[PDB]
Amino acid sequence: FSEEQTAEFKEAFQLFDRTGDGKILYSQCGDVMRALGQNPTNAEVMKVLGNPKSDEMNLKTLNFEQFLPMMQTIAKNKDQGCFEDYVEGLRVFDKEGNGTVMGAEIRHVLVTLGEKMTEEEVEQLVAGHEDSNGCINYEELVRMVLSG
Amino acid sequence: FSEEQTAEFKEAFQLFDRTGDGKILYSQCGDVMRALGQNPTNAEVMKVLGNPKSDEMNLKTLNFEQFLPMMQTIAKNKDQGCFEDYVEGLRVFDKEGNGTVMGAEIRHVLVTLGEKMTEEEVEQLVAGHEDSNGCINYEELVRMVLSG
Amino acid sequence: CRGYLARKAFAKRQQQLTAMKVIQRNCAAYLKLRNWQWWRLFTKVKPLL
Amino acid sequence: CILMIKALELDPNLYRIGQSKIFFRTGVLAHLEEERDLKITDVIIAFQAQCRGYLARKAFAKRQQQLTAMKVIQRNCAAYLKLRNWQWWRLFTKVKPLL
Amino acid sequence: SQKPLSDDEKFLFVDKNFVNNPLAQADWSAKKLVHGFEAASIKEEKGDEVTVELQENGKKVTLSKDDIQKMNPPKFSKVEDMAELTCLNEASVL
Amino acid sequence: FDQSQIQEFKEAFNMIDQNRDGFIDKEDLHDMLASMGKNPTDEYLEGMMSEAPGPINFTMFLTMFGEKLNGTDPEDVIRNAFACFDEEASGFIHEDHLRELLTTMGDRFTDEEVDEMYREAPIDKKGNFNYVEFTRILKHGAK
Amino acid sequence: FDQSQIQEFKEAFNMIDQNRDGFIDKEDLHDMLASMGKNPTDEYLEGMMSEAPGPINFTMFLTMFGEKLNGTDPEDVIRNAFACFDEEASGFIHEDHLRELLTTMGDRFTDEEVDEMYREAPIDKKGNFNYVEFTRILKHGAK
Repeated sequence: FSEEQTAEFKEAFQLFDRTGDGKILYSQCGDVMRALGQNPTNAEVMKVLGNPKSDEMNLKTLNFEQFLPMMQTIAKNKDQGCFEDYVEGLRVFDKEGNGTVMGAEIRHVLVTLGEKMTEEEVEQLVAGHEDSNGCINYEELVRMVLSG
Repeated sequence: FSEEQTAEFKEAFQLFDRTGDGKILYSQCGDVMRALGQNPTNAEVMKVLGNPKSDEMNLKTLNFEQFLPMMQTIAKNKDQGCFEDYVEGLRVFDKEGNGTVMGAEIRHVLVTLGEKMTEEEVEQLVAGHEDSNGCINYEELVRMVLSG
Repeated sequence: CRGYLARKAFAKRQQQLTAMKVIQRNCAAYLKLRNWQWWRLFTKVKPLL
Repeated sequence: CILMIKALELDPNLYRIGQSKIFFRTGVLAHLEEERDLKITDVIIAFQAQCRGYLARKAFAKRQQQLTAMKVIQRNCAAYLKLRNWQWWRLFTKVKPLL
Repeated sequence: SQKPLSDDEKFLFVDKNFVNNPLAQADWSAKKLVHGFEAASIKEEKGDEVTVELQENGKKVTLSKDDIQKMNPPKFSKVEDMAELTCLNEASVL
Repeated sequence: FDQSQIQEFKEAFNMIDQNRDGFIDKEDLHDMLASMGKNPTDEYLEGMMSEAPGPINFTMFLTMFGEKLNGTDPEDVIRNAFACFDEEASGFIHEDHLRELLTTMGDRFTDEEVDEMYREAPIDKKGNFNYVEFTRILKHGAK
Repeated sequence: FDQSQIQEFKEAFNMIDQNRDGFIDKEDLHDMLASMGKNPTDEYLEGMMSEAPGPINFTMFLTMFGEKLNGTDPEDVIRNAFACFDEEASGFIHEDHLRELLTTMGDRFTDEEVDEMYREAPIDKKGNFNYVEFTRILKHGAK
């Protein structure tokens, strides 16, 4: 992964810095490599970093020299699942395939499938992307979470 | 150190001068050094005086000029009691395991065990802290008398 | 969503960083001038300022 | 247990950090018993002697406090010889009658 | 069995020997306490050429380490479980 | 230095002295601080005046009063970051809030500073440190 | 003002009298200072009471001793500075070099202050003196 957006990577790297030493927490540099044009789960957000433990994740910060390995290991995702597979799979998931999924059931399979997101995570996902119906439209939902 | 306490040394010295001549018995002069903020055991009370024979404890009385070396080695006793040694020796004296030590049990393990002095001494250990079952709050007891 | 929400939370994380960055410096410098030496002998000449 | 093991400066190999007990084979069991017993003696007697002095401390007398008090009297006499003579006893006065 | 109220169990209620002092190494010779063997203190160890201070005999004798095995601290003598000994030699088990 | 501070030090020179010539003398400070309160030992006033070579001269006592009043970041940024640091919604940053900040942020600061600003300032005695007026005290506001 | 000085003034005033009523009553400390030392006359405390608005009350002598010990800072940093002036670390301090360095620093110093210092400094025939007692004396010590 090219060494020219190393500048952008250092930028956003220091963007979610807290120690303030050119060295950024691994969960923090992970949300960094997220908002660098990627969409990784906090799980892979951590694992891409040479697998830092939760201590290393938020205590041993990342020296930017090893953030160049991290930008490599995050640039594998760069985004998440296909939106046609999104729609067909959340249609077949939804018990009818109508076009939306219960905010109940969508927040469910967002906290009951894959990495169990914080319900604030599946909400800032779902809320802010809700249709006020309770069957939160995963189409609008997934897509504005995809762009945002 | 200074004269404000060197005259205190003189006065607390002639305090245990049952002869009132400025020269104080070795047991009584280590008792003086007790009286001077420290607290030597009669054992160390003497021990600071060149390990005096039992008569040198009493007949070779100590003048104030010879009271400065002995008082220095009274302060160098450091047998004022360590609070971890306090709590641990009282903790094996806390054979009841109450964070406290029985008054009768302490007087047993204090004047009928280990180093010796006046029975009243280990009384006013347990006395002034006597409580239920004589359960002298060994931590409270020992921090207070340490400050005391 | 997790990628979405770190993009969403960049806006709070960098501002938290900068805010605490200025906060620590100013609070510490205030406590510094509070432990300054010329504030207990100078504080009686200050009534003559 | 592992803490008091490193405080024993050991680790369980003939004894065992297990799940409910440090199981002891023959060996380290009674050796550690002996170490425990020795240190029990040590700390008991250490507190006992420090407690004899300690109890003289709790025991001093109230002559202690009256002697400290007469020393404070000497201090205050020296203090009145200190400040009431030179002009540092009249350099905050003669104005508060109008302050 | 275990009844201190009845000697009838004290022929089984185990009178595990002891020193009645909080020290545990003053009964077994740190050198070697010593087929009723002869609890002792090695005074001159030259192999088995061990003049144990035969404290059960009072004899600074070059004695067999057959007798001079780990006769564990008599605090572990006459114990319920021989395993309570430091090393279960019949110098102490016996 | 600060122009407002320079004119306030000029005002100082003109209130301590009734014969303004660009120099302050010992008798003026002595008598006036003996009037408002009472001057402490003249040694302390000599020490305050000896922070400048010989008798404190016009620009010289100006800069002397300057470096006696300053030496750390101004009141404005102090009170500003105090405001943006408040996690208590009281208007002033707490003694305990400044306390919990100084430990894990920047460098450590003893509570003796806190007790000193507490006992040596007319702040509100309720466990909250005000800085709208106290920072002006830090620039000669009331004390 | 500072806590240590005022609490020391309080303990001194409480130990000096026999019937404490928040006031310094002539007879009590009169008889005490006569018993241990020089016997004063009622003229001294008569002037002391004419040196205060009405009788000399609690806060009167409180702030009296307060600023009559103010101008002096916490002797912690002062003793830390007094120790490092030595070049061989013998443990004793000399005053003449300090006076020679201060007389060229800032303005010209006075002579009542050095008198106040000398009248309470134990000096031998070789200038032997220490700061363990000097900072104690500057803070209302025991000379």
